[PDB]
Amino acid sequence: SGVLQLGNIVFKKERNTDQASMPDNTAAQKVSHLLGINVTDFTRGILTPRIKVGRDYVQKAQTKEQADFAIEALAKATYERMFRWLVLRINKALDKTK
Amino acid sequence: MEDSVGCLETAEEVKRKLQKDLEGLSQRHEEKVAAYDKLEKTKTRLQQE
Amino acid sequence: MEDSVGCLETAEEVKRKLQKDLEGLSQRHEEKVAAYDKLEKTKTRLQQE
Amino acid sequence: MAQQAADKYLYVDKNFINNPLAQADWAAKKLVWVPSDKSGFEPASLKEEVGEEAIVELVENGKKVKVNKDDIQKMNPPKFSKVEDMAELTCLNEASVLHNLKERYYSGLIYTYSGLFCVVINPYKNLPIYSEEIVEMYKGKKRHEMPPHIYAITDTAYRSMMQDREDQSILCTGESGAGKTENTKKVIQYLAYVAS
Amino acid sequence: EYQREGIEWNFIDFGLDLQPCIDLIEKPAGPPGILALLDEECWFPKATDKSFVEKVMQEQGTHPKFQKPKQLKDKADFCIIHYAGKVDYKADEWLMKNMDPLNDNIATLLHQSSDKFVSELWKDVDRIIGLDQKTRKGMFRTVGQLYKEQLAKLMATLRNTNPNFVRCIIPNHEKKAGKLDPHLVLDQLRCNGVLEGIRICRQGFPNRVVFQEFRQRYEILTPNSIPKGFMDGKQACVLMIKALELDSNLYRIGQSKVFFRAGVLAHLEEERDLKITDVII
Ligand SMILES: Nc1ncnc2c1ncn2[C@@H]1O[C@H](COP(=O)(O)OP(=O)(O)O)[C@@H](O)[C@H]1O
Repeated sequence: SGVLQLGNIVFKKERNTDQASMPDNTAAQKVSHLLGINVTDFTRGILTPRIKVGRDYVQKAQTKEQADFAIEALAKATYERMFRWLVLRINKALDKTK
Repeated sequence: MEDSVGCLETAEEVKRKLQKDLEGLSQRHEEKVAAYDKLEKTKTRLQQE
Repeated sequence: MEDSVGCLETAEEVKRKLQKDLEGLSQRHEEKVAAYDKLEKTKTRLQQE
Repeated sequence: MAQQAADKYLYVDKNFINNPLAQADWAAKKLVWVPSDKSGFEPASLKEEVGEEAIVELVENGKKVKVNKDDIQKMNPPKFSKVEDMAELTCLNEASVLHNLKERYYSGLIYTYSGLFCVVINPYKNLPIYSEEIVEMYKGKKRHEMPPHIYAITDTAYRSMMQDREDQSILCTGESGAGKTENTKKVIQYLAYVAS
Repeated sequence: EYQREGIEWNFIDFGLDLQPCIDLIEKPAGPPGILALLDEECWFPKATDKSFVEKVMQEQGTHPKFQKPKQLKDKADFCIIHYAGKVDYKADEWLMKNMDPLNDNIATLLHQSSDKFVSELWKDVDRIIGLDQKTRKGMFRTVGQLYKEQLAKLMATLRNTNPNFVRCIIPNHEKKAGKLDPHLVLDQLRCNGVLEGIRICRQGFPNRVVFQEFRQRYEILTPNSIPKGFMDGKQACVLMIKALELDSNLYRIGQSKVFFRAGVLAHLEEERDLKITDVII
């Protein structure tokens, strides 16, 4: 359900600069409640990923297309991890006799 | 210059003859490929048969 | 004269390359003819057998 | 009654093949295969040759069409009609293999052997060739003892593994939508029902 | 095996060899292949989609299994003449799929999520990549290199066993039952090698048993044939084959195994069981 909700965040383009903005964070709140995480931290990481440029940390900027691509990659990685966990659980259940 | 140009005509004429012979000689092995492949195809099918 | 001689060298080089290509192409036909005769010879006893 | 009805899509009545007179008539008629634009390969009778070609007539329509000698292929006698093993065909060629595959598919036989690997054709319909009775029938049966079936290949692989003590691998190759998933499903089902 | 065992056999060239395309795809050394070029361009200094396509066209341009997409690049960038047919590929978003970048902040947040399932899913985060403007304990492997390692381990395992190939054919692309497409079936039997796979079994010797294994498994057929005592394994099988009255064109004696045509062991197995039938009962 969380993977399904991911992507509904309609990012808007700022009129001043080229920065992503989430005017309606309902989908973000739903995804955070489903996956079990915070909403403010998730929004700050999606719109301002904290990464070091070589020395200290800096809040890098993200555009609408970049934010959409990041959301898609996150959903893909989540689905891949879920499939891997399911396969591992199936293998463990099948390899539990001798 | 006529001697050098004259020799160029022989070389050019020979080159043109080689081109005409090349296209003619090329068809010899090219057309032979059809008969060669035909014989091979008939021989391959004959070998299998 | 030197420029005309250069054209003859370039033309002679073209005819020389064509002669070399003809020799290679002729060898293909000679090799193909020899190989073609092998298939034709191998098909004679093949059909007889 | 389920097994009796499923046997129709497995065994082939060989009583309708034993006929030396029919084979002699077919040999005298001299029939061969030829390329087609709507049926892969169609039958045709061989006539007098003309150089590197020979005129032939289509058994369906009967039109005298010219066909190259290289495109013609020999036809198998009536004895090799819906054979159980493709390796037993006399005139092995593309046309004969295609005709045998078509005859086996239209008759309700998607499985067909071929030397050491079996061939399968997607029927696109649930066939009655999958049941507990059929699985029990194929239990402990050689490859040449039952009609072509994935259960037969699975049993042969299991017997080879148990005898030679060497591992096996039921590999399935084919284009998307050929039936590899169903073949693997049936192999796993047979292994779980037999090797339990 | 025939050449190693030393037997009368001629080399038959079937022509089926997809080594060129497999090399063009995976071959890392020598001329960089498709996967090798994508891995080399996996970095992000100046490479893009158009640059990657140009590099591929300049490198693997003369390869026989490489052509342009129709007349113009309307819906594809290049083609690869595979064993089945020509496929039109589109080099769009390929670098991202090969790198598979992920947000480090969101990854860490999911790893430390309150939910137990989400924490177990993202428990392994040391293999995530997400940098911008070479080894790293071998964790900087792309999706292409990771798939090659997984496939290499798979192909190496199947070679150690006895593969039982089961070829699957499709009648048509319309999902219609009972409608067989001869044009589509003919194209599959050619690339699949069904015809070539049957001739090798008929003309060759798919059956072969070791000298020692052939004795104990077939001595009941001809008990009074070998001298009751010690005898060489190779010479012992010669006396058994002679007693069985087998044609010379139905077996080939090598240096360690005894080959047989397709259908010889099937007859001996039935005769062997029939001989011991009175004992088993
Ligand atoms: N041997 C078979 N018998 C009956 N139906 C089949 C068989 N093989 C495939 N099908 C049908 O074809 C459909 C698609 O099969 P698919 O899963 O694409 O096969 P694969 O995984 O080998 O491509 C399925 O819905 C299935 O019902």
